[PDB]
Formats: sequence, C-alpha cells, structure tokens
Amino acid sequence: CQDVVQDVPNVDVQMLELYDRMSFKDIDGGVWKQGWNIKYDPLKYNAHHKLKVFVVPHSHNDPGWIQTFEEYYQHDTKHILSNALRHLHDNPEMKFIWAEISYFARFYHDLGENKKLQMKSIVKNGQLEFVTGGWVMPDEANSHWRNVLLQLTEGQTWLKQFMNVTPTASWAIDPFGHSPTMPYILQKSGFKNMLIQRTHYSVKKELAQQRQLEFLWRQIWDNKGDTALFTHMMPFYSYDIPHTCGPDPKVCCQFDFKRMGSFGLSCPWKVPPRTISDQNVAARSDLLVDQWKKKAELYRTNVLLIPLGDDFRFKQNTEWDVQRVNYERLFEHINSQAHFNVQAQFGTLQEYFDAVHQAERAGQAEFPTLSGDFFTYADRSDNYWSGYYTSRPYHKRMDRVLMHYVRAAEMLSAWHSWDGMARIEERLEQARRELSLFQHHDGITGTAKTHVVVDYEQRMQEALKACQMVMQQSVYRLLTKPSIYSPDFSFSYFTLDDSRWPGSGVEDSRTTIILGEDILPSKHVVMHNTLPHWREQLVDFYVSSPFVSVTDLANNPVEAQVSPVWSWHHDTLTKTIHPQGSTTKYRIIFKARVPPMGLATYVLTISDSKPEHTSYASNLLLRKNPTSLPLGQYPEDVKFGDPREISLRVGNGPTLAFSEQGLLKSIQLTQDSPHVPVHFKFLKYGVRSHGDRSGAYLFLPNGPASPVELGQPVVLVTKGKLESSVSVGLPSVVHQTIMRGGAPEIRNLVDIGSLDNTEIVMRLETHIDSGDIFYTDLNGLQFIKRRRLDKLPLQANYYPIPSGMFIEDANTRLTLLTGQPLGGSSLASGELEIMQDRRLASDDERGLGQGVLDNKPVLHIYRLVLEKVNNCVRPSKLHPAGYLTSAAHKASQSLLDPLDKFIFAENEWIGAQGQFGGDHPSAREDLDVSVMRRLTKSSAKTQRVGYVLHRTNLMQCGTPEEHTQKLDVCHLLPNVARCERTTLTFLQNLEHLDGMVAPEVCPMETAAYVSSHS
Ligand SMILES: *[C@@H]1O[C@H](CO)[C@@H](O)[C@H](O)[C@H]1NC(C)=O
Ligand SMILES: N[C@H]1S[C@H](CO)[C@@H](O)[C@H](O)[C@@H]1O
Ligand SMILES: [Zn+2]
Repeated sequence: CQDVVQDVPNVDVQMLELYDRMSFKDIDGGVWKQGWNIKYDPLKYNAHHKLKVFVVPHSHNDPGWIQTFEEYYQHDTKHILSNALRHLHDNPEMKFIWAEISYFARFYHDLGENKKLQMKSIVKNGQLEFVTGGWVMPDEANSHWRNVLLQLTEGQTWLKQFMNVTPTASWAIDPFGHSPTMPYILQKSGFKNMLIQRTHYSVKKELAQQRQLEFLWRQIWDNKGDTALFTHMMPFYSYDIPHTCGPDPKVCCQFDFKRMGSFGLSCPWKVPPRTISDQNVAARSDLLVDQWKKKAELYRTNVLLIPLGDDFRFKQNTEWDVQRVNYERLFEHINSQAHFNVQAQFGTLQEYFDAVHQAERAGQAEFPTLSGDFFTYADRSDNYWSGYYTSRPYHKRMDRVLMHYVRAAEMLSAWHSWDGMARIEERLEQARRELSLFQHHDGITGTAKTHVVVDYEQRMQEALKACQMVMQQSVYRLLTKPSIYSPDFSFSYFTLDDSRWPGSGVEDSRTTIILGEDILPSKHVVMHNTLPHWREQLVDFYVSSPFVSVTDLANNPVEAQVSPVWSWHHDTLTKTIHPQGSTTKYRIIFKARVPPMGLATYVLTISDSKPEHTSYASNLLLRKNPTSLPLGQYPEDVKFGDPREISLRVGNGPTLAFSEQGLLKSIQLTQDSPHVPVHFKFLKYGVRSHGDRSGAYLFLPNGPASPVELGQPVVLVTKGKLESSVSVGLPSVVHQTIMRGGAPEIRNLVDIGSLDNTEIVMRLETHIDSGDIFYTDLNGLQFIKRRRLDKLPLQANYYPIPSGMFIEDANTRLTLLTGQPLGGSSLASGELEIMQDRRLASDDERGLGQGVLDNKPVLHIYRLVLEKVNNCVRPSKLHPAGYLTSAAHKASQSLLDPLDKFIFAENEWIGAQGQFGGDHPSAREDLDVSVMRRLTKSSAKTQRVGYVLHRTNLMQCGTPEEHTQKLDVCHLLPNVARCERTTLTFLQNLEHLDGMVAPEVCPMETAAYVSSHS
C-alpha cells in the first residue's frame, strides 16, 4: 500500500501551486479574447510530418434543463437519434459520438427490430461511438462519488447488454468546473482517456502557453502515479463550433453550416458561413487550415481534435447534409493540396486518442503529470460559477437521502434471490435510474427551469417509494421464521420512519406509533445498519403516550428518554417565531445497537404510568412575554424565563455554551479544558444593483455579508439524560444544536420565504490560526487543501462543500460535516462558512432564462467536530491533501448513512426474530462496503453478487483503536464457488481470486469484487 500522507507527489503541474503563482489578469487577447495571437511556423508540417485532423461530430443533449427529459426527448432527441441512424447508415464515412445513455436507452427500446439491428451495426462498425457511457454527463461539484459511480454503471451496463461495447474514453464538455474524482473512478472502470472543457479561462491560457493541456492526471496523494489517466483539456471558451475550429470565433463560425439563415441561426461576429464551391474552396480552406494550425500549436502531437457540434444539434436531415457535404468538399480539397501538409477526416473520440498515443509511442511527445482540481470555474471576467454549489438546496439534500436509500434497498434485498413476482429488480432499476438522472449537470446543480426541478423531484419521490418497498419486503423476509414467512409482494409490512427527511417543519410525514390499553399495547420496530461494523446510534419514534418503555427481543430493558414533539410556527399575528408542543404525540429516544450490515428488533410497550427505564426531558422556553405551553400527559411542566446564556453537557461529552440568542459561543472538550471560542452567526449576501447579477449559476455578491438582524428570538432548551438541545427561531432559519454525548448535530430548517436577492450564510468564528488555508472535500471522496486568494474576488474563494470542510492550526481543528452539498469558504483566518439557501430575482445570462424564486423549506443537517490535532501525524506543509480523524469520519457517516428505522404495520408480527447479521465481520472503521448488489435474477443457475469496497484514510492521532475482523466480501453469502476482482462497474473481470478470498483494499483505494454462488 502506498503511503497517502507522508510522501508529497512530484508532479509537473500541481493546481494549488499553480493558483498561488498565477496572476489571473483578464486582458483582451485579441480575437482569442482570453488568450493571445497564436503564431506558427508554416514549415513545421511537411510531406514527412503532416497534421492529422479529426473532425468529431457531436450533439449535446441535456437530460432536462429548460425542458424536462421527456419534453426534450419528444421534441428533439428522438429526431436527432433517428436521423443519426439514417444518415450514418447511408454515409459510411460519416461519424458521430454519443454521451447520454438515459436518452439512448429510451430511444433504442422504442425502435423496431429492423432499426435496432441497423443501430447495432453502425456501432459495431465504428461510425457511432459512445463516449463515457454514463446515464448522464454528471455535475462534478455537488455529486457524491457513489452516485457518479451509480450513473456510470447504469449507462455502461445497458451499453454492454444491448450494444456490446464499453467506452474507454470519457467526454465531459459541460460540467461547470472538473473534479479529480472523475479520473479516479474512470481509471478504476477500464478507462484510458478523458476530455474536459469548462476550466477557468486563466488556467486554459496558462496551460496552453506551456502546452500542458494534455496531461496524465493523477490523484493529489498519489506518489507513484498508478491512478493516472490521460486527460485532454479543450482550450477555448466553449465547445460550440465557433470555439472549436481554432482561436478566432469570427472565422470558425463561418464553418458551422447550420448558420446561413434557413435554420434560424446566425453568426454573432457578423460574417456568415457560405456554401463551399469549387470557386471558393481554396480561400475557405486557406482560412480553416490556418485556424487548425494555430490550434495545433497549443498541443504536443501532430494529431488534432476538432469537435463539430453544439446543443441538440444534428436534428434535421437537412442539417446532417449541410454539415457533411460542405465538410467533405473541404477535406477533398485540403487532403489533395500537398502545400497544406494536412490529412483531415471525420473521426470519433477514441480515434483521436489512439492516434495521439501512437504519436507518443513513436517518441513524438512526452506528456506532463498533473494533480489537483478545476474549481472554481469562471468563463469570463469575474463571473465565477459558485452559485450552483447551493442553488435549489432542497433537492441537493434530497440527493443525499436518495443516495442512502438506494444503497440500503440494494443491500437489504441482495441477501436473497427473489421471485420475479416480487418486482424487486423492477423497483431497484427505477430507483437507480431516477437518482442517476439527477446527477446530470442541470439536476443536482439546481440550474434547471422550475417545472424541470419539479420533474426531477417527482422522479426522486417515486424512487424513494420504490426503495422503501424493497427495503421493507427485505426486512420482513430477513426477520421472519422461514416456515412462517408468507409474503404478499404488494403489502407494506413496515413503514420507514425518517426523522430528518423531509424533516420536522418541512412535511408532517412521520407516522405516530399509536398504543393504548383499548387498542394495542406494543409495537415492534427494526433498525438496519448498512455500514460493515457494529454501530450504536440514538433513534427516535413518535408515540401516542409518554408512558412507553423499550425492550430488545430477549426482553431486556433498554434505557429511553421521552421528549415532547415541538413544532415552530411563524405567528403571523404576534409576528414572532415560537414553538408549540403536541398534547397527544411524544418522541421516544433510545440507543439502538445493530450488527454490521444487519438488523436489530426492539419493542415499544405502553404502561399506565412512568416506566422504570424511561426518563423525561425538562423543557425551558426563554423569551419575554411567555404564554403557557401545556403538554398533555407529558410528566414535566415546561419552565419559562427571560433570554439568558445557557450551558449544556450530555454524558461525558463536551460542554457547550450558548448566547442569549441561542447560538453556540464555546465548546469545552473535557471538564478541565478551556472554553474554546466557537461562535455560530447567520449573515446575508445581496446582489449588485449595477453590473452582473447573481443567478442560479453565478455568485456575484455586493460585498461581504451583513449580519442578519436577530431581534429578541425565542429559544427552546430541552435537557435530557440521552439527548439535549437548544433551538431558536431566527428570521428564515430555525437553528438547532443537538447533543447526544459527542460532537453536536446542527439542524437548520431554512425558509428564505420571500426575501428576494438574498443568500443566507451560516458562519463559524473561531480563533484558530488557520491563516489563508482551509480544506473542503471533493465528491465525498477526498479532502483537498484550499488557499484563500485575496487577489481573486470573494466568489472565487467559494468552493463546493459536498460533505465536509475544516480549518486547523498546529493544535486545533474544527470540522463541519454536511448531509447535503452546499457552497462555502473560509474568508478569514479562523472562519468557516457555508451557504444555506439563495433567492435570486434575476437571470444570470447563462441560458436558464429565470431567477431562483422557487425556494421551499429545507432541513439542512451537520455535525460540528472540534478536536485537538497536535498529536496527529499530518501531511507535510507542501502536501495538497488533508485527512479526517476517526471522530470526524464517523460523524460524516452518521449524516450520510444513518440507521434506517422500520415500524411494523400490523398489530402482530408472527414469527418475528430479533436480529440479522450478528455473525457478519465488523470491519476496521476506515473500510466501507459502499455497494452491495446482486447482479443476477433468480433464474440464473450461478448467482453473482457485486461489492464495491472503499477504504478512506484516517489520521493516526495516538488512539490504539484495536480489535476488528477481516472482511472478506466473497464469503458473506454461502456456497461461494468463485471470487473475482472487477472494474468498479462490475463489467470486466480483472483478477481470479485465490481461495475465493477478497483482499481488503489500501487507504484511499476502491475495489470491486463479484462472488459467484452455486
Ligand atoms: C461482442 O463483443 C465483441 C465485439 O468485438 C465480440 O468478440 C463478440 O462476438 C461481440 N458479439 C456479441 C457478443 O454480440
Ligand atoms: N450548453 C450548456 S449552457 C448552460 C450553461 O450556461 C448548461 O447549464 C446547459 O447544461 C447546456 O447544455
Ligand atoms: Zn449541458
């Protein structure tokens, strides 16, 4: 195993170092506005050294953006694919690349058999080539690596099954900024090459000057380079035709033959394309070849890539003809005129890369190595695309919830083979596809029109219901005596109970367990733990009486706490935000202990009076002018008082102090330690009154944030033996700090209501001497070092916070983990901040054609971990990565993959069992079974189950952390007959494993294994 902490990789380009050195001046470079006037030596190419030019036709098809997926499919994409089939079939030399498999699969299944055969033929023969092959071209900022893998696998599995092809070249021309998580997953999925486009215009200029636009992109901690993937970065402002033939768009636009008038398109530069004829072909070729040779100067080989396409292009037959015929005339002339020393032709993406590597092997070029990322993107001036790190936060949070439900549903149902009548595969396929579709760069990014966001939400809602059905049928089968088990596959044996989605104050969706002497004395509940290690976690349920006690299935009492059910109301009469308590529903909370990848059953029983093992929380409402708050049978009366500072401590955990406005002000780790200043504050950013306006994509603040005026907010303090909390009704946010004995959990119910042109930010102020350094994660996979640059505007210093961020000095670190991707930064030493929601009245000129005014209440969740790190073995000052501690990693897992809770629906569960998985190996804490998926239907004689294993890297800080078992996924199911290591998509076998044992992986590595069972 490579050491990912102590050896700083030596690479030719390290992006953080490059950023420290670059000046980012935005000067007018001439026709290439963000570059310079390229010059070339006409004698560079000659008869023995020609410039090979590959013109690659393409069509960017967004799976939803300004129309829904189905609307685009009906209006445009089905015509594009139908005409691509006809045109490629009839013109053997024409080529075309396709990226979005969600659309291709939709099209293909609707084709008649004769056309399906013609389509397979033009793919088999190389005319139509799939690039990447994912369900979509995903966002790379907000997406979790697990979902990037899910969608890649969804599209590639379909391609292998129906087209018999697996792409090894990736095409990502539109995500807004690029992440090294992509080459990481692709290189472990059989890929050999990738292409990217949206990178800061200053980065394009810098790399073009050094001919470093093609590089071997390795991970920031990779000393040896085994994770390296050849990458091609396009050089210009857009992938459209005007910005892909060369540096001068006024000239390139003349070679987009769809722009002469009849198609309703024209050239902004005021010079239109002209049909190629024998009389103008030499002058036209003169111009085009000169653009090509200038573009070729930016690269190292004599093989040149010229994409030819734009959004939803190649729709009409007439368009296919106008582009193909004109380009064929240009190729015939150019290739026959020796003085140009060029051989041009239509080609595919793979053809381009194969030729580039042939040149490389002939010793024609050596490529630089590079590590780092390409955030935050700016396409021009100060227009940094950091707004979409937060836009439509409700769906960004929904993404993480569905991410977990898909994993749990696939894992719970993988243990058994299911009759087709159970519709398990059917429901899982729908769930994977709707979550995969949302990974699109206009989905999770929050950059689609309102009705499209609604479509993605509805799709995700159906996917969550599909996951619930599969999960509850699985639980019933796993915990019922086999000879008693009698399933109705349409019946709901259990209802899922999720205390954080949609969340209290977002949707009253949770069911109350109704108990009563005259109706039902007890209820079974079951918890699932998808993580491969024993786990304890407090769980809560709503119940109809405060007199309830908990037992496990051996009837051992389990300590529990009952608290009221508090709901906050923006009182339109008193103009205050205050909580109301239920007089008929209560919350029962207790510690569940669940086996690795297992289940544990408990029973809640009512009694006529206070149970021996259940305690009741006290409640204190702080506000002037209080009114009574009755709580039905709840045994402790609510107490009142004027606002005042508060201090709380649960168990032996930290002691937290709060201001009289209910916000954290300090954390004391142990009884004797200092009360470390850690203050939460809410602020607001506005929009510029002159100049460019912020919108769904762009964050263009009118200066640093201003504090939100708090007034005299109502603060609710609930103190219990197992859980305490301080909640406060702030304008636009009910902020809650929850304590259960470790790092607190923070929940924000964010309702920006009608506050136009406002972005609400949550900031932490500490005295940690972090200076200009902070860390944020990339796709929940790795933490990368960031350096605040005052030479760049505020919005350029915002980065994606897909799952966590932290600041530290020599002794202290503060880490904020998230349950949803949002944008954030550290704008001053000792600070961390993360945007909660943004409501923007204006469109930001990127094509969406609307502002963001469809905000809805969202419950954002976090864990806040303050720790001493002076004893931790950290990377050196020059290392570009950072790593979490064990506590911070477990806190992240508590947010993204909590225990799942199931409530038995009927009155009696006959044949119920108390536990499942007690014999599953409890793996080391840094190892996770990211995916467990049965790959075969029940009719397969040989069953196959796939596993994706990921080991993160946690800092060594002096904790002995011992006793754990080796996890061999190939022996999790009985009767194993074969164990193979495969690509991460499970599509290719890489290694036949000895003894059918799957070796665990190294820190920061991810491997996939498939076990076969007889
Ligand atoms: C599928 O994969 C390769 C294509 O080159 C070939 O060996 C095989 O015969 C192809 N035919 C199938 C399985 O449809
Ligand atoms: N070409 C881009 S423009 C818009 C960005 O400006 C993007 O969000 C869409 O996904 C399109 O496909
Ligand atoms: Zn797009």
